[PDB]
Amino acid sequence: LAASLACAL
Repeated sequence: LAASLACAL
């Protein structure tokens, strides 16, 4: 989940 947020942004 953490990585997904950073990736999306």
